[PDB]
Amino acid sequence: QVQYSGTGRRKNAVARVRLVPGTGKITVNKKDVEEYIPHADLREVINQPFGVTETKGAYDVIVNVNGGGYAGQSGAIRHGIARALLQVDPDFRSALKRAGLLTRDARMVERKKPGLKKARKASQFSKR
Amino acid sequence: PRKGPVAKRDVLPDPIYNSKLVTRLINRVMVDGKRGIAANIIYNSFDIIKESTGNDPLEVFEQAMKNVMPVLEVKARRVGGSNYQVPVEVRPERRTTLGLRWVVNYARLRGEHTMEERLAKEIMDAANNTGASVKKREDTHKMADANRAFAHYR
Amino acid sequence: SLKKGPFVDDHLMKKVEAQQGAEKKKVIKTWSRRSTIFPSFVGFTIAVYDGRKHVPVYIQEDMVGHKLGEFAPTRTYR
Amino acid sequence: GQKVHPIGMRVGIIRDWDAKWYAEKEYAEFLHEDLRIRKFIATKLADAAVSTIEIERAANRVNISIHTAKPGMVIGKGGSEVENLRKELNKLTGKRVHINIVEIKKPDLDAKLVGEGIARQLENRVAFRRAQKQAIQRAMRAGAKGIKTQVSGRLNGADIARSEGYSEGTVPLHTLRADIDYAWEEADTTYGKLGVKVWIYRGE
Amino acid sequence: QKIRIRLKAYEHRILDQSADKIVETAKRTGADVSGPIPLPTERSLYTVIRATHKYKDSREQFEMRTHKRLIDIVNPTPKTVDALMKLDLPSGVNIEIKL
Amino acid sequence: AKKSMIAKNKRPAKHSTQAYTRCERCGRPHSVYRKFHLCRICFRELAYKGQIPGVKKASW
RNA sequence: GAAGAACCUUACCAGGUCUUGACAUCCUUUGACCACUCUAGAGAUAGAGCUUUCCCUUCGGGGACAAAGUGACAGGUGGUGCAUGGUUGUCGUCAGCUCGUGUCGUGAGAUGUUGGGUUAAGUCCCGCAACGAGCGCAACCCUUAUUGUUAGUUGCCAUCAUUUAGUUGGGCACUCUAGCGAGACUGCCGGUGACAAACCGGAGGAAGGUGGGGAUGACGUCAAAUCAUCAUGCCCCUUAUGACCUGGGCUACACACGUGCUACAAUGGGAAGUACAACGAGUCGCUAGACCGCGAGGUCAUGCAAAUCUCUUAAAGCUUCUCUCAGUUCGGAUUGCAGGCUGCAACUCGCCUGCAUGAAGCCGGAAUCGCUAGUAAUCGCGGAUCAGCACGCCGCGGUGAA
Ligand SMILES: [Zn+2]
Repeated sequence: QVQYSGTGRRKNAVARVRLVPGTGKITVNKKDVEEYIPHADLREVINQPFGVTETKGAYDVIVNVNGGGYAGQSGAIRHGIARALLQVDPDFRSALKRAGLLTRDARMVERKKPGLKKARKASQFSKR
Repeated sequence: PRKGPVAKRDVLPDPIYNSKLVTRLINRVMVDGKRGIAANIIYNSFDIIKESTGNDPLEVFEQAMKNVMPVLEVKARRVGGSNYQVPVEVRPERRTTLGLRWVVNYARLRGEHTMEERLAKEIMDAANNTGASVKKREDTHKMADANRAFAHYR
Repeated sequence: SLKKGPFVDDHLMKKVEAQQGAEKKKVIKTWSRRSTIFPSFVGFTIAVYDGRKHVPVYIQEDMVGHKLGEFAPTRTYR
Repeated sequence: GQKVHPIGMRVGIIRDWDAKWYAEKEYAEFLHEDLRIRKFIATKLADAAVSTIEIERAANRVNISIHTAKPGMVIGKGGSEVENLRKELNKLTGKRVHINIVEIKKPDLDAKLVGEGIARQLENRVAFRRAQKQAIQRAMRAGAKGIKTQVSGRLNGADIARSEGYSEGTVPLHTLRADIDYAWEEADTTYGKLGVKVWIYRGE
Repeated sequence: QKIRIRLKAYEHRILDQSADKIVETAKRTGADVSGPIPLPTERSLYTVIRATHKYKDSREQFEMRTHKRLIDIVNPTPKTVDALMKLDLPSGVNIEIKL
Repeated sequence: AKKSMIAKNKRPAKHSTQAYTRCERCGRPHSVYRKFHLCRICFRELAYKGQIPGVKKASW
């Protein structure tokens, strides 16, 4: 059969995006945005690559993402979305470049140092 | 800090209500970065506005910014080296900053029992010349033009 | 895990068994920390060693809930 | 004191471990055995003045290998030294063992032996100035680029401490592709504890 | 089938060159071998203070790197059995046969 | 003093909770690895020796 | 410092004993021994049972002693950091410090290292009798920031079969693991700027101007600190500054102070039901699965020498009634009863469950510290020695501003 390649990668969370041209299905491991994700399940945050270019369809998606809290494995979806819309055209990709949501924000937790208690939290220092 | 003017570090728009001063107030009320409980009390506060004597939520915030608005700014700073305080104009980002700050100041400690009684009623109250945003507006209108002329060179 | 009642260690337990068959003497120079008390010892006297000196102190009529080392303190606050 | 060994900063990077092993669940016994045999190396070091001793492991053959300039001072001549060391080391080990002896290459360059020699002159009342200056003379005759060499403590067999040291050429520490040699010796005839420290440069 | 080996050593050179040697003695006399599939390189850390008498407030850390491989051989020939039973060096990679 | 104490671990234990650990080359009972049979600072210097297989300084 | 104190880890206090001694190169029969059991104890042990028992013989030898006892002793955890090493804290990633040669001053020396702009940067140019060089910054080490080859088990399922389920056929199509790669280098353009570096701005680029972090502590200042890691100068005990055995001890309190953990409540308070991480560890230990069990507690047993099985479904999440600001449906300092666990036993001096229990505290004066972003701020898990033991430490993993 037909299936379209896609994967995401951000913040300890990897995705398996699998597009078919359809109407809009979003169930990660057969669990919907209102089944998996709780009440903060913003559609425009998720479907903003649809919501700012080729709005919207939608198109049916077999999706398999896992790892970490809800926002982290929500931010790791847009790479496979850009791959799938890229398999449509790179013509929309210049608009994606001008609208962003493509440059992966690498901001993870900064590494701690052995010698303190957090990455930057010092001692509650006295007078001396 | 010392070297030059620091980069601005702006904000993000809402998906639903589609605003950023709203979003900056969302961040100003948010404690421990816990969004979802704060999100529910945000939508509940906008729904207490919208139904109870409410036309529109953009309109009630515009009616706030009519009556909220920080207009002046006293500044206790020396250059010559003494107890010098200058009233100066308020920066526009600092104007929104002080406005949302006054909102959280009086919606935080109004004194009503349930947690968003005081929140939702004060974001009703700031729209129509009530709340301590108006009290601090009186403070701004009063203590300015008074301690000016000694620190007039600022 | 000492829920099974009596607990007096052996080369003190044979001494106190010999005390049960005889008349009640006083001094035993020992650990005095480990052997617990249980009602077949009513009226006796066994020396409790604080760390300084053994305290030959009589075993009472209603002691079951602790051991020898409550008579002589381990700090001697003064 | 704040400096760090470049031989510790570059170990396992351009050089290799002594105990070339992988010892799952039977690990520290053999390394304390390595300590035991390391206590025993005074007999070979008496004549031959070795620098490095490298040890591996077969099934039972404890593969050890030394490095010095004089084989006849450590082989005997036909096995007189070698079998006596086999017996005295078998009494330490109780197992198969094989010594290995390799000729050194420019014993002038050996930074353990240079510090050993200047400490040897410090054993018998020789002035430190001419000693470390002829050390940099023979280091120039060894052929190098820049040499630092420091001594510290009760110099001249005397009172409270001094610490000065000679330097020539060019020698950085910030470079990672350096492979600079280093050795801390003693400096002790009858007074406490002192030592010498060496910092040569040769290029990568 | 009835021969598959784990290969434990430290760094990049030993595992892959010894794996090349043993797979070349394997499919030199025979066939039926996969690749030396890498493994996630077990690691656990260490901690030592920076003083000799005092100063808990300054530590120093250490690590371990030990890469691992995996080679399968499915129903071999008796001549790579000859290559197995005699070639048992070096001991950096572990001499190790299992199921 | 400590030679009797080094000999104490070589003598068999009187019961279960008398078995303690110390280093081999020194005898420090604090901060002694049961995997290395070393104390802390002697492991430190032997790591600067690089005679311990494996362990190196780390930085990431 | 002490990364785990019931003796033990204890350096201290009380008792009992030896002081060639428990700890060192010889002295006896070499012994074959220590060994295992008996009276006793608190035991050093005294006595015993027991022999505890000869490990080549070329006519011998020595390869092996347990007290036994002798001198060289031997044992020091006793001190001098102001005899010390080595090692470590600090200014501080501050931005400096010298050398050769040429020159000015009689000289001691000065010059380079200098005036502009420019920077994390004594970075770089333009001027300048200096020319340059070396030690310095940086790079060369690691991790993350995208991805090619190489390969598929337990990673992972693609067309599909299996089917509760990647379960077993098949496979590397997502991910994954690790060798080498490629890539980011003011690299390009435009402008400001003497055209100097630098800056501003944009394209392109996953990443732009040291991409975000860790390694890296120059000369020197502080007789800083350490003789208790180690061992030495010097002094000293050396029938004890040497020891074995029984208990206490560092944890008792007339007070002051530091670092922390939790409450002072309706971003709650409780009830119910609905999910996702990573680093490790685990073969005599993680416990697979089964139950009783308010619970400390047990129950028969499988896998797991490790991408297989566990700890570990992470919590912090949702969605439904409740209490209407109350020392309280917040809170548990608090001491007795019933149990249980590691140890062998837990008053001394461990941990846990139920019962009694709601005390203070309703946001902390003078005062100060830390912080320019996954940061502060909040919540779970892993781990170091560990008979048992953390509000400790070292991480990881989520939510997320000014
Ligand atoms: Zn050690």
